[PDB]
Amino acid sequence: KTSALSLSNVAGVFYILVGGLGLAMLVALIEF
Amino acid sequence: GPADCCRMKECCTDRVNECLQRYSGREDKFVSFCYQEATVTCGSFNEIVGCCYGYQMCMIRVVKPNSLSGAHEACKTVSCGNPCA
Amino acid sequence: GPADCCRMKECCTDRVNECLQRYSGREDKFVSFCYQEATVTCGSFNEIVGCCYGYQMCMIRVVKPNSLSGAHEACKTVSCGNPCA
Amino acid sequence: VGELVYGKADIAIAPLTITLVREEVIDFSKPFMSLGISIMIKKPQKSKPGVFSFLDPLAYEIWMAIVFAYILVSVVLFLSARIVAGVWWFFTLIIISSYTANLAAFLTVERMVSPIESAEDLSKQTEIAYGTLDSGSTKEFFRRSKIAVFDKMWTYMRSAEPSVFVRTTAEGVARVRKSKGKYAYLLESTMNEYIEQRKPCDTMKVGGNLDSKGYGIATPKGSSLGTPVNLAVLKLSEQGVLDKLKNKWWYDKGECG
Amino acid sequence: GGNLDSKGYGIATPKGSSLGTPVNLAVLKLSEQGVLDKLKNKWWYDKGECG
Amino acid sequence: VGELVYGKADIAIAPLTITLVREEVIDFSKPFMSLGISIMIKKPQKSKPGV
Amino acid sequence: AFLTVERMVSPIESAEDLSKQTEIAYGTLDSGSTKEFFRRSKIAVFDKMWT
Amino acid sequence: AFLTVERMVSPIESAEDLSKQTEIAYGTLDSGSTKEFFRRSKIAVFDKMWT
Amino acid sequence: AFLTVERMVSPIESAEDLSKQTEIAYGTLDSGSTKEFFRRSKIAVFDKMWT
Ligand SMILES: CC(C)S(=O)(=O)NC[C@H](C)c1ccc(-c2ccc([C@@H](C)CNS(=O)(=O)C(C)C)cc2)cc1
Ligand SMILES: C=C(C)[C@H]1CN[C@H](C(=O)O)[C@H]1CC(=O)O
Ligand SMILES: C=C(C)[C@H]1CN[C@H](C(=O)O)[C@H]1CC(=O)O
Ligand SMILES: C=C(C)[C@H]1CN[C@H](C(=O)O)[C@H]1CC(=O)O
Ligand SMILES: C=C(C)[C@H]1CN[C@H](C(=O)O)[C@H]1CC(=O)O
Repeated sequence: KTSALSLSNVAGVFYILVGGLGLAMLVALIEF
Repeated sequence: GPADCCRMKECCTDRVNECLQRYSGREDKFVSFCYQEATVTCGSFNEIVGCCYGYQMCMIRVVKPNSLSGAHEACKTVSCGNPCA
Repeated sequence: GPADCCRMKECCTDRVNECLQRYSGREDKFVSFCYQEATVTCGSFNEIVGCCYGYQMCMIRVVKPNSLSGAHEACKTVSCGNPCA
Repeated sequence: VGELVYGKADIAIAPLTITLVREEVIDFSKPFMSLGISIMIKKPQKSKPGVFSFLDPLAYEIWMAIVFAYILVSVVLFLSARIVAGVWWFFTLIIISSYTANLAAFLTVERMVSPIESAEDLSKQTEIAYGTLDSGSTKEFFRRSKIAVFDKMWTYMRSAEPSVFVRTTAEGVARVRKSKGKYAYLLESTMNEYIEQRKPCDTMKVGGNLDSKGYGIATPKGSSLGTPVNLAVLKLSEQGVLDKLKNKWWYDKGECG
Repeated sequence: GGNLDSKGYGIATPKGSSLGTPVNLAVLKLSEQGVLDKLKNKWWYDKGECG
Repeated sequence: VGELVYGKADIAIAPLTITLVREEVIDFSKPFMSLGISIMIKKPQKSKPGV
Repeated sequence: AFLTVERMVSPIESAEDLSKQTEIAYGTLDSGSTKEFFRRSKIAVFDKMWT
Repeated sequence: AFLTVERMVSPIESAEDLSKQTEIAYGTLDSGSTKEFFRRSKIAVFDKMWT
Repeated sequence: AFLTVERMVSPIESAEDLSKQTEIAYGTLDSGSTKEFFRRSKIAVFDKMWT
């Protein structure tokens, strides 16, 4: 079966998620 | 400690003969048994074949009750065939 | 026809010797060549081994120039070992 | 055989394997049953699913991280929104694609692999030990065998420590059951089929037979009983008595049969 | 499906012939040596064109 | 079998099925091959995939 | 996973079903051990087939 | 499934694979050490290949 | 697909890099053919390594 648990590889997409949310917070702030 | 197939052959025939001598009148029945004992005593390059196969076949097909001596005397010079197969 | 390991041995030693006789004085050099020719003429159960391997070895290590006759006479009784592998 | 040669018994009826060494000393009637040396192992457990197999492909860390990521996206949206929805969409896209792909890999791997096919496979692996009885026709066959695979197997078995050989059939089967499938038992196809049909039914036969031979009824050489027994065995064979008998003892009353 | 009955072929010799026991023992030897198996694989399967 | 009983041939080697009727007149060596009565048909060109 | 497997199995009708249908005719050789087996057979299915 | 097949390994492993399949023919020189090696070889795989 | 197949990555620093870096120390036996090989070697890289 070879259990994967690929969390390291997915972590990057999690990081680009956090980055997108950060920029989102930035836009939300510059708006208000 | 080499076996030397020629010596093995002479031993084979000798042990078969000496064994069959013990059984009088039943000689044609016990050929295979005595051949087993001979293959055991003289050793074999192939446990299936035995020390000398051609001699065994010759004896089995020739030997009749009480006919032992002449039959063996006729069969002991025969070619043993392939000792490995 | 039928194969006989013993006949093969007795033939082998003779053909080797008879071969080495033409090579007198260089005899120690040609042992393997003559053994090849003898293995060809007398046949062998395994092409690698030859007709009689132990005799070949004995000759190779014992045979000295011009000492042939005594060497062969000493080595021809030697056990051929297992003619399978 | 000893009793037959030395005349302590007039006839021998038993699952006696026909061999050349035995055929030289005794007379074998035509074979009343067919068999062959075969491989017995422990049947793999069908399922132990749990709810955990669903959380297996996606790591626990990924679940925690996606939950916190989820609440983070919610609290970000609570405070422009277009790129949030887009980034979250891309995120969950990569995640569902990864889950699908990984689970696919799991199922593919699980469907791809087979434990054992033939004897040759047993010769090619050191992970699963295997053995035969302490004596009898199978062991003697392996010993006297000049065939490559069987030769290798014999060398391994004789050389391997601790000994792979067992005294009785029930002991070998027991070892098959206790070893969690790390031990394979080499026994004649008949006994294998019989044990495979008896509860707990945790054992099974893999692949074909290594050799093709049969049992037989034995009579002293030159005995009067030989020809009548032989012709009788033939009669029983053609009449179907042997078939019905084997079905009687092996299969029909089989609990798991 | 399976086979209807289980039987075998054989080499036949006149009753009381000298050849019988040698032939028999020969068949046994060839059997353990795998000669029968290898021969059958030779003629049947090896050159088999259907895969 | 006839050739063997009436002595026109010393031995018979062929896919000769061992039967009691044949075992009564002549002698059979141990079977060199195993077989059984089986059914032969035409292989279907395709298999319906189904819903 | 299924598509990666690519396993194909072919079912069979065996012997028992054959006695029960008139759609597919079946037969043996004009003589020999098979025909004789069917002739002398006291087993239900084979009996029916012979008839 | 397709891409799984694409990156899937084991097209060829050993010499034994040539002995196990009749689809791909193979050969050696008309003479020389290779042919003779296959000729005199008593070990299983190479023997089969020579045959 | 790539998850099913996985992969293996094989790095090689080879011989010359050992000559090119002081970070990883390296050595041979106190005697024997290897040490002697490095000693008598007239090849640039091996010479440097021996030095
Ligand atoms: C010991 C070997 C030489 S051998 O077993 O004889 N030959 C090996 C060869 C592959 C073989 C092995 C086994 C059989 C075989 C065939 C049928 C049976 C049973 C079911 C019926 N007995 S019978 O002999 O055919 C009958 C007609 C009474 C039992 C054994 C037939 C052929
Ligand atoms: C069950 C036993 C000990 C017997 C039965 N047949 C084989 C025989 O006739 O020797 C033996 C098993 C075996 O060695 O595979
Ligand atoms: C091929 C033929 C005619 C022979 C071969 N064995 C069977 C036999 O020995 O009788 C016959 C076939 C059959 O009976 O269907
Ligand atoms: C190229 C040829 C014919 C030679 C070279 N070496 C082998 C030799 O020394 O016999 C032969 C090739 C071979 O046998 O595959
Ligand atoms: C183990 C020793 C000292 C021997 C073994 N082979 C080399 C030799 O035969 O000289 C030496 C190893 C080496 O030189 O690295």
